[PDB]
Amino acid sequence: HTKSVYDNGETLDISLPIHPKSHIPQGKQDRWVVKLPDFLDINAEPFDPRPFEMNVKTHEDKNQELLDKLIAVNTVRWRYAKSETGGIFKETNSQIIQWEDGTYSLRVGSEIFDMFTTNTDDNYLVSEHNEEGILMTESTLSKSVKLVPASFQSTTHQKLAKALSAKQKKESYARSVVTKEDPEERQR
Amino acid sequence: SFRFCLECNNMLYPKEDKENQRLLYSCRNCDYTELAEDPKVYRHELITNIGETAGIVDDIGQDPTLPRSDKECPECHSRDCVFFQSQQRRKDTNMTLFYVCLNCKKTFRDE
Amino acid sequence: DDTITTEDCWTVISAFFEEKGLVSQQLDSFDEFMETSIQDLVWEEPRLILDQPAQHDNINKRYEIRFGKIYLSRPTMTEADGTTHAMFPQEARLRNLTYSSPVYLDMEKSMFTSIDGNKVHIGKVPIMLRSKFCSLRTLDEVDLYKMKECPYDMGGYFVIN
Amino acid sequence: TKDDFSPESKGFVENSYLRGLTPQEFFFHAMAGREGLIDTAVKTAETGYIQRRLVK
Amino acid sequence: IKQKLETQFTCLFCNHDNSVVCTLDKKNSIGLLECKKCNLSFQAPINSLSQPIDIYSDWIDACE
Amino acid sequence: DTNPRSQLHSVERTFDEVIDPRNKNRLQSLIHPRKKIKAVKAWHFFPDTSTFDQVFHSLKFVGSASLSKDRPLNEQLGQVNASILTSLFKPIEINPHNKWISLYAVTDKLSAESFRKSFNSIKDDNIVNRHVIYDHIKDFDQMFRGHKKLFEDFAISFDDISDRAFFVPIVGRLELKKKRIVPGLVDMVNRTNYAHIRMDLRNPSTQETAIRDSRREQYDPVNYSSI
Amino acid sequence: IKLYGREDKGTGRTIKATLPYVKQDIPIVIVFRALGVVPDGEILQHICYDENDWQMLEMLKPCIEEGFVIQDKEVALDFIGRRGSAALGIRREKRIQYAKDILQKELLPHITQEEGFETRKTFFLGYMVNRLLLCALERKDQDDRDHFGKKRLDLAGPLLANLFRILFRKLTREIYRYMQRCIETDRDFNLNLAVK
Amino acid sequence: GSPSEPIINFLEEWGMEPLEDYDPAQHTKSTRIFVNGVWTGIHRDPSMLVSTMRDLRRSGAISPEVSIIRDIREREFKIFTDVGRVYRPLFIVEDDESKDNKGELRITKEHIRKIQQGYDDDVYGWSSLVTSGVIEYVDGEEEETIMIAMTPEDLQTNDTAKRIKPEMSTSSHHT
Amino acid sequence: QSPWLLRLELDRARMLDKQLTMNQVADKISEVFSDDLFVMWSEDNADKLIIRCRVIEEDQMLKRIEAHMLDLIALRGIPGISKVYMVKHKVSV
Ligand SMILES: [Zn+2]
Ligand SMILES: [Zn+2]
Ligand SMILES: [Zn+2]
Repeated sequence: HTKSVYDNGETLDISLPIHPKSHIPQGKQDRWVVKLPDFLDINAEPFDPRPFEMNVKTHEDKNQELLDKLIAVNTVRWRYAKSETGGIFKETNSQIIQWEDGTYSLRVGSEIFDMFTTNTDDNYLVSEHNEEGILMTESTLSKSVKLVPASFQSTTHQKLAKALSAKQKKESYARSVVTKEDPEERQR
Repeated sequence: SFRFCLECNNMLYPKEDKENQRLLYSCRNCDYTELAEDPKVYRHELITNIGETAGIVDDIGQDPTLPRSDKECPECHSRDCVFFQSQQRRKDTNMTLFYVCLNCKKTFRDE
Repeated sequence: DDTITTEDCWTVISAFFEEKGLVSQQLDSFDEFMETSIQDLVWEEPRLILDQPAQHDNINKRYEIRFGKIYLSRPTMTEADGTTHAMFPQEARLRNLTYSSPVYLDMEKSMFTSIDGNKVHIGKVPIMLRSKFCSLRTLDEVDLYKMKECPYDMGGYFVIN
Repeated sequence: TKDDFSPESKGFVENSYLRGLTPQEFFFHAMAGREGLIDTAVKTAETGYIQRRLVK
Repeated sequence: IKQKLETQFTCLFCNHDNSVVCTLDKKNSIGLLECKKCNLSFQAPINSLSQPIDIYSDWIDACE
Repeated sequence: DTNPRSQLHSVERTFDEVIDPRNKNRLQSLIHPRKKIKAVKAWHFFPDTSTFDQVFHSLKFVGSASLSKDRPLNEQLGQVNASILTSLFKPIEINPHNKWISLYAVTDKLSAESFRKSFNSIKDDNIVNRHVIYDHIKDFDQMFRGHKKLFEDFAISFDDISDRAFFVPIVGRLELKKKRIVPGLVDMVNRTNYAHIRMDLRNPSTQETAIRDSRREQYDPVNYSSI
Repeated sequence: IKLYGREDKGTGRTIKATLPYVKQDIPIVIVFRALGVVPDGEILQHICYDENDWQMLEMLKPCIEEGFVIQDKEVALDFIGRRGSAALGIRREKRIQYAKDILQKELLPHITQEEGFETRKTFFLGYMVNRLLLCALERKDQDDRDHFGKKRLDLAGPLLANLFRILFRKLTREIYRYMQRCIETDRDFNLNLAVK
Repeated sequence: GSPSEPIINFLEEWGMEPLEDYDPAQHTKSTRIFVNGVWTGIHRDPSMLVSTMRDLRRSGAISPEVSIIRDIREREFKIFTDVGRVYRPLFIVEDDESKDNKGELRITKEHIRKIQQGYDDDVYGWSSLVTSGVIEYVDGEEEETIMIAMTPEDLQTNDTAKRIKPEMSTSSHHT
Repeated sequence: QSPWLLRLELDRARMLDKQLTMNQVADKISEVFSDDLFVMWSEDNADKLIIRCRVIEEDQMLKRIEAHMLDLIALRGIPGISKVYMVKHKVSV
């Protein structure tokens, strides 16, 4: 019988301000944590075509430029779509596809990436309140999800393979020079 | 098999009550004590056969270096199988074969 | 398709020996060394640091030097009269010279103080014959004959004295 | 293949010198010859030391 | 069984070196450090894995 | 395709080819490249507006700190439990060397259920004063690892009625291991934490709401920019 | 990682681990606790990967019994720090810092060098102890020393790299000594004279 | 010698899970993944991973002198990019069951004709053969997991002067 | 006496092969241990041949006693003679 250490009964009258949520989970407070691959990026900012066009960067290194092009075309984005009725709606370029076997897949454009789910116990999501120095829990992270390319013929996999193959091909650190006199002349 | 403490995860050593005459598993790092179910405190095997058939994996049929026979499977009666000798590598180990089917993947003998 | 005969296997082996040769491991290892290993060894410990808390008005002075790029050249020969010229392995064999090339390192000096630099010759590295840094790598068959080098010679060795 | 105890798998040469050895038999025969050379070149020093002690 | 060993430790009161002797008794789980010049005695408990360095470190911690 | 115009055209091409989840025929038209299996259901992938102001951390228990393994603790807190889903964490650090986390929960099932129901139904501007008392349970040792990139990890929540999927950023990962309190420090331990903590639910202040809206203005400026 | 004790001799079959810059061997449980995993059950979780194998658990039991005397991370690090071959008389906190240094670095350096990354080191220690137990319980033959896939060949590249590393360190020490001597005169050295 | 960073990137891309997310009780059937002797993670479908790594190496995406070893018995998957490993080349036999060319060499008379010409029909040398997937290098450690035919005549199933070949009758079939 | 029990299962086949009797083993244990240990033995006809023991914190003491018993209980034979073979010798007489 391990007796309870704390018996003072002192209590803090701390009140936390909470804001309404735009959405509420139904039936289960479950969320899936997904690791972000190198070929996928998240752009929470709304898509602005003119700054996007004006900020394209060109580098001499073909591998870095190809990697930037691949991650840019594969980046998850969203933008405001003007409805035909005059209203404004949120439009995204990313979708989730579930097959007949029950597996899930993340789709951006024509690219499809499979999801591998691993069950995790005692894993939860919390919200940090730094101004009060306490952590408030949000929900449970039951499954960990990894993103895997669907096939070899996918353009993302081929571009990644090309970039990684040609990245390690370039290796030249020492630079040649021409000696016109005896090197020891400076010393003497 | 030995159990662990449910509160501080240490080993549960057996203990005997003089007044109560009971076998109890007790953690020496706390006062936790749980009643033992069986009196088998210790067992030592001078000659053992464990690890002979315990070295089995579920993907052994994908190994191309293993020989393939046509022995009959006891469960699903397949006509293809993969055999190998004992995974234990002592000097006294027998030369008997263990067969693995390519459908049910169970280990069976020929005797 | 059609079956593969033993003559096809010998054609494949001939392709192998046409591409690689017989001393490819030596030359490839030396080329890897000269190309990257010297720079990595220099950058292993790239910062020498000397400090002096001078009190003689406390002035904490740190003196530090950084190592930069490695520069290599083709092997050269320096005569007693002071002139220099390009060296070739036959001359090194005949005159008991060493077939080696100078190595230059960029040293940058900074003078840190708190109150509270060009190519330096660091030595000569012997050059493996017929490697990427040898003079005979480029020479074709005719100039190889003019340089008194045998075209059947394969390289993969050094000329010391 | 794994777990092969047949004569050809463990170093039995069924051909003659006139007929010619197969590559596996060639390698096994080379292993045996290497054993012979090592055995001679290793036992020579022990034999010489024994002979010297006997003479002295 | 008491074990007496000559140690090369330094006394913090007399400052003489090589005048420290460690006496540990595993039966009673005790360890005694005596200074051959200062005649001071330090006592500290010892365990089954104890070594003279353990008692020396305990003495250092006690001194400060 | 290094032309910026080509990249922009590819972006609009990807944007235009989004399949409507309600369009069953177009969903069945889509075929897995390798599995050759037709699609069943679809969900839109959208970010979350109301949660970007807050800071989220993935909290995990390492080893014996598992709640399922601790059978008496699990029995006391209930064999998903609303007490676990409404627990409080209080990081207190006496010094850089010594650090731990304080865990609090609601022992009563009815109070925890009422608090969870009230918390999960916040869509209006009326919040009842639920003076819920939290009881200390156990303390654990903690370590923290930071993410170099902002959206290194993201948790996905679903919404079947709207056919959407909302994701939230993860700032860092917190790992907890069981800590055995030294008997010589229990006197200082008793003066650090508390036996009970009372939580009062109140409407957020106007200034704090404006600050949170200003923080959210980085993501969504159409519906939250100050005028 | 030595396995002391002969079959049916020497009482318990303790497992002691040799560590760099440490004068005497250390039982596996103490160093495991020093890395930062105290509970014995999780030590067995790291070492063994199948709970039904009672024989390896029985062989680990003497190590648990010997290491039961230590029960905290900090005392384990201190015990590491006493034997760390450093200067005699170092204080307890400095001993603990020295143990932390000699544990983070120079203990399996090929895995990692940064702080707070010792989980992989604990898993690798469990893997090594598992291999030692698997060989000790006659479940696998000892490793073939003469196997050619476990050998490496050093060509001109690596040999010249090792030689150049030694010579460059000598040249750097000479530059350091000349700089120290020259700062006495307090002159703006050309730096083309320090290099030999 | 080759850098190991692209290898780790490829492994993490194809579903490898790090050590911090690993529980030995839960993962009673996962495969340990080693890279240059460093245990870096685990995986639960090693077959797809080894197939993908081998296909990438045969296509030139990974350097041809990288070792890809799968120990099925010990549930390990080892990768070596170290310097100093001795290797030799071998022909590749099409081992895909779903393919029609199963049990046959990948190299054909078209490859031999291209090698003799010296160029492809819209320089063609040894490296072209290596990066086309008809030849690959194996070291001594990877040789323990492969099955090698001595001659191309061995791929398909009473003279007193001709040498005699082994029967190899212990197995009903050979792949 | 103590509640702790010590029973050991002996292989029937090798015990019969060596041509040994359970009573002989019991007398050997009794001689080497006097009355410090109470001993009982199952008869010949038993399905599994067993022989128990009882002593007259002592779990570790019983473990050490069991290890000592397994180590150095000599039933019969000359110490040092590990194995014996039968040989036929051709002798001219
Ligand atoms: Zn306990
Ligand atoms: Zn079957
Ligand atoms: Zn003194």
